[PDB]
Amino acid sequence: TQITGVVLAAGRSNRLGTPKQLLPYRDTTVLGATLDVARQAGFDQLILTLGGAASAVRAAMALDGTDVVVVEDVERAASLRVALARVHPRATGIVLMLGDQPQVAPATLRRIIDVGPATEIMVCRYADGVGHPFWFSRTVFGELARLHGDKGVWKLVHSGRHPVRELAVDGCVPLDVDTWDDYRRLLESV
Repeated sequence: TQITGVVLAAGRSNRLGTPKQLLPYRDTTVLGATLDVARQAGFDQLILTLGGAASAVRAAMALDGTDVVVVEDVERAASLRVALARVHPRATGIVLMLGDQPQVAPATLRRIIDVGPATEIMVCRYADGVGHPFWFSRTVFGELARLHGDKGVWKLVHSGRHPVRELAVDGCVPLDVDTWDDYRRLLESV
């Protein structure tokens, strides 16, 4: 097998004032808990993208086993384009995860890994809409590499130009963690 996961962790933390990647969560950090889950899922390769907090994250975390990709501020796309350059040629696609969503269950990752490769694009259907993890087939890599500005991944998984398949998952769309109120809500869970 060659199963490749990408975890994007390049978001800026202007609203927080400290890297969201490094916020405490359980006994680890927000990003750490996401990487712990992903490592449980049985990926053969894991690619992590980092942004302006790369220095801070690199100096604070053990990133052994991860292919780490560092990008410079594009103002929000370039993280993914450069992550793809690291993908193993024998991978038939990527599972895409966000670094600030540590609440995704490993069993949801094993499901998308199992059935995802028979789709061009797969998203998860939660009770309250569409969310990560996504699957993208290698046939969409070129398109992913051409994303820019507002024409990003989110808009792509909503396009009728590709056959986007859905995986039904119990629960709610993972909490994105950009504000302090988002973090508080995350800590108030489980």
